[PDB]
Amino acid sequence: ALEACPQKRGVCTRVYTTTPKKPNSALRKVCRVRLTNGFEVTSYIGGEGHNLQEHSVILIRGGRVKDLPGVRYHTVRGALDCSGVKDRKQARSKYGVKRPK
Amino acid sequence: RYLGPKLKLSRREGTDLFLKSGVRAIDTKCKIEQAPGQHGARKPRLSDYGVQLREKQKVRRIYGVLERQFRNYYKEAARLKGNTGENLLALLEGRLDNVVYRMGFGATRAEARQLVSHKAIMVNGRVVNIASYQVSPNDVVSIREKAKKQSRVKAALELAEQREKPTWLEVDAGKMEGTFKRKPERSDLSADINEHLIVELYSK
Amino acid sequence: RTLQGRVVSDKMEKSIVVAIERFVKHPIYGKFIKRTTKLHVHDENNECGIGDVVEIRECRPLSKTKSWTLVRVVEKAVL
Amino acid sequence: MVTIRLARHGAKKRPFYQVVVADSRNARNGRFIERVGFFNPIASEKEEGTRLDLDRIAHWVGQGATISDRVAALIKEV
RNA sequence: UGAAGAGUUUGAUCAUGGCUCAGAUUGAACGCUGGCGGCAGGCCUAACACAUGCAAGUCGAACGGUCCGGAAGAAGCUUUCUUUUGGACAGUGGCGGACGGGUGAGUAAUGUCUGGGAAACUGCCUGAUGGAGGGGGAUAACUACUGGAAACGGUAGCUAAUACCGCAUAACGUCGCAAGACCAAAGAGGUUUUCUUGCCAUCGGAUGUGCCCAGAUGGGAUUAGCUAGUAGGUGGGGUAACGGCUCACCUAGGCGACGAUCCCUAGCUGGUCUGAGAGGAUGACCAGCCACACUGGAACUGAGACACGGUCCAGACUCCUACGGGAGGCAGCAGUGGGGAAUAUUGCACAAUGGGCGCAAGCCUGAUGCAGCCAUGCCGCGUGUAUGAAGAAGGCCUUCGGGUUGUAAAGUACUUUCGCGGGGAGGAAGGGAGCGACGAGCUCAUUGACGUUACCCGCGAAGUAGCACCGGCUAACUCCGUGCCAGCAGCCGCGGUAAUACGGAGGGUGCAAGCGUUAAUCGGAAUUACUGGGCGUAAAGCGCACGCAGGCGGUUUGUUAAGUCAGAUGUGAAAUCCC
Repeated sequence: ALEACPQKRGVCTRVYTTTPKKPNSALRKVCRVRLTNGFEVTSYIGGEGHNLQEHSVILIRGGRVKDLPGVRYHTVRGALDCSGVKDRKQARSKYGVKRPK
Repeated sequence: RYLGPKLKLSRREGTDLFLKSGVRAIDTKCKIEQAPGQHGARKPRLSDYGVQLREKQKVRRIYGVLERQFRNYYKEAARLKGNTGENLLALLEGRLDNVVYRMGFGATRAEARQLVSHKAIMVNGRVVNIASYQVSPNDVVSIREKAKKQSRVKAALELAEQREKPTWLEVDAGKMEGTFKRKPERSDLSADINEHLIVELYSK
Repeated sequence: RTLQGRVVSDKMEKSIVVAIERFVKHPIYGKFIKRTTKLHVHDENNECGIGDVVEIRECRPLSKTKSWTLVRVVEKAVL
Repeated sequence: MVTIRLARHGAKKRPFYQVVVADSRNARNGRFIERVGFFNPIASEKEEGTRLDLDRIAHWVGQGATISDRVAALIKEV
């Protein structure tokens, strides 16, 4: 976070997929982000589906992914272009998903 | 405070705590004897830490107080001289809200706490609206002259007639007053509490 | 103020430098520490010489560096 | 200019002024030189409304200390 | 009256070691979840750029006109016009703007902190002494004319003061020698021969400051020799004053491992938080000090600003423009836009308290006193409180026996919210008027919230509710689906047909809008350990000799007694820490 700030914005450079380590196997969704801090780190994309393109621009939280060595940050869904998960009945507090009527 | 279903805490503690209609055969503990939830029928498997935990639990539930102050009073009673267990009940039994209950002004400690906060209770003349107030001996606790009309206390004190009071107290239904003789000992109090089990827990 | 020191130099005229030393405890450790200071005392009579342990008292600033003057000589010589 | 005014301890439901002799520059509730008494507008806290302590102020009066209009009234009441 | 940590390196154990977890705080926020009430609080990100309004005036007991208002005249009425008078705007004249308010960039330095010293000053105010005689001179307003689109400006004529100047008296003060000579000063107003306001000179007081000194004040030497006015002397210049502060001449020193110089960072302090203490971190609200207002530099006038609404010069920007030339700069209040995860009414008002000016009347005062928006926090009520059937339905859990939610899951009443009506606080009384010399003092009246909130009284409807989590640490269970499949995970791990850690459902725990979560600060770590530690094998003794500084060092006596110790006194910044 550099300035030790809770959150930091950044423009995505590429929204590619990565595979877990030895004990796991899947297609975890990540994306390189150029935070305003001047650093280009990779953040994980929580949820079963996102809508992040090339000019996504999403706020970074900060969390290490035991599966993906390097991804020490998590994306905050529900802020900016990062649309919250759809039909999220459970984790709405996270991923940012308004309670259906 | 907890503020919620009290008729469930009784069963959970295994013992019938006097929260309200504990007299009537309505008290769930009388109909069904087992803690709340679905696992209340299954055979419980308590451990050492279990008996001590659930022990102080019912203790704090009776007086209906937070875990903070309840722990604070423990440290104090454990600081002063004399058996800790004895001193413990002394302080908790000294609470204004508690005294009012023992005096009969309130149906329960919960209602008593309300009466105090409502300034409907005085102490040695001056009014006191703090339930955590420590009542010392020789102190008189009567109802407010303006509150001497509310039907609620009018019915409470009415039932207080003929009813005996604790040796450490002495009320006057007529004047609707009361006096805190001295600090009640464990002998006077007949609570389903094991002062020796509650202390071990805090020991750890 | 009266200060005691040594005459480590008598090169200048009417001006002698006295090396005063003191012992103070450390603000943290507390152990005694040695600390000295050079003071240019006045000596119009050029009486005091090198090796003389004289006394120093505060007087009218004869100059910018000299604000002290010779009072009395404790001993005779100890180079 | 050394002046003798009232120091308001003013608090929500608590009006108390402290007739003190202090410099005019200093704030109304700043560092004062020396208190000579007190003043209770409602005079509810204590029966003794005010305690001028004549002898005390009698010293500053003439030393160059000037008393305000309001304080002068209380002082004159002695 | 003061001291209980845990998880993770092994197949297992001990030792070492780093990381990590719950605590308190922060001028916040995002994600999803909303009722109310008291109190408190709000751009911690771009000193980024800013629309609009506001942020200092006040005096006619200084002087001529205009505007506004009243009264009395020449007149039959009207027009017109005359005199007197109140307020004030324009001008002239006096005082004030360097107080208050905002911000923290810059800054390591007696800048600040603590105690002293003196080569000093101090408007208004207070005490004491003395005095105020005669005279002369100048510039505006105003009047006339001309130039310009405007700002604004040029010329000619008249004129006054508590505006300037020359001479006396000297209480005194200054200067040489030693114990002599020189040098001052404006009235005005009235209940006007009596006071009031003010002035000139001197001493002192009060208060506020300039300057100097001892000690203390972060990180790095992969920053070490550095320095020419640079160090000292004489004389001179300069200033309110010491000082190479500045100049001439002479001398040639001065400083450094007790680390100068250089570089980096940060307003400082009191304090705040934490801790048993020591100590660590921080210093945001409030109080003191310092520094800074378009960027940079400088000077003047003054008691004091080298001075936001003062001035001069350099640079950039925005706006106006018949482009000739001008007007500004909210890191002042509110507010806008941008940025950002993000933080509000371009609201109301002066009576009170306090401040500036005036004799007073009185005027000014978004300083401030309040309200509004946002649960951001805390206090008495998030998803409810109390009441309630051996309990026939529904939601939840289940060993399918049962159990649980038990206003019913219906209702009803509630703490009593909300809402409506009335009264309407100060937790402060004057201004004014009457008595008194509109002085002291006494008496009386008006004005209530801040150009109506709080609280009190009356009336009165029940009047939303959701999120996180349930393998262990973490308090809280199984069935079904899927099946190393899909997925969970801070660490140890779990899932290959019984998975309580995957998705769903019933049930349960937590929060009771907080609780979780994210971020930030402190200790535990006796893992720098002064109190609390180690170096044969775990990280760790220099290969040896010798030797400088330094540290340490036998015994006896005397003086000094600087260190050290003791009593008294001054300061102990205030605030706070502690009680």
